[PDB]
Amino acid sequence: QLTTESMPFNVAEGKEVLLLVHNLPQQLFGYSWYKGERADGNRQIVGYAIGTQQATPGPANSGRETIYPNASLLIQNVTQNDTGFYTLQVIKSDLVNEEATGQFHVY
Amino acid sequence: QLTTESMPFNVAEGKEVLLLVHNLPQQLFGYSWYKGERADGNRQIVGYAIGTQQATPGPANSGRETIYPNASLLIQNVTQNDTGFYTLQVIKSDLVNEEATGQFHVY
Ligand code: NI
Repeated sequence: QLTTESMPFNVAEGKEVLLLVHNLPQQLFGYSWYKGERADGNRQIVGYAIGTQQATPGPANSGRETIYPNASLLIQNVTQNDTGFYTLQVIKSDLVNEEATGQFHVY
Repeated sequence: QLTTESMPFNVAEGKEVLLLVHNLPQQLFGYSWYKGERADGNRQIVGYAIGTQQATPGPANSGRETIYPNASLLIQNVTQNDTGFYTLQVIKSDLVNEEATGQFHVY
């Protein structure tokens, strides 16, 4: 069952958090992470295509995010404006896609 | 900008609606249609793979839906329950995606 987890859940301003991804299904084109609680293009952070290991930023990219081959997202030098929810969308090769929403709190 | 237009917007019960698609982006991998206002997997009608030309039903498929290679969706035998919003997500090859949401009303 596709989920995320925030490491740590409570993040000091300036510090870092890892959004870790469990249970990626088989046969993927790629990954798409978003800010907020849904897949929304205006709030896309990064697109990652797995056969080419190419990452492409979206409208919400700050420059402080790093996406990994297993879908995990590290954000560095966390700001109060990074607080709350994020969404991962996993794109399957039949286009029947899966989403996972997680969150952390900046203090 | 990606848009959809319902043809016709106003549908008699038991008739047909074509959700047309304007301004597809470049270099894409496939399409995803959903019931409602968001790209939620649990409300996915259909995923269409442009590469292979293959449509896979999602969970919200009723057997009345037909997707065309240009992303337009046909809903046949419409009921009073179908009035509302429908969302396409177009999955691009750099996985940085776009959505557009339209609607129809059944009398
Ligand atoms: Ni009415």
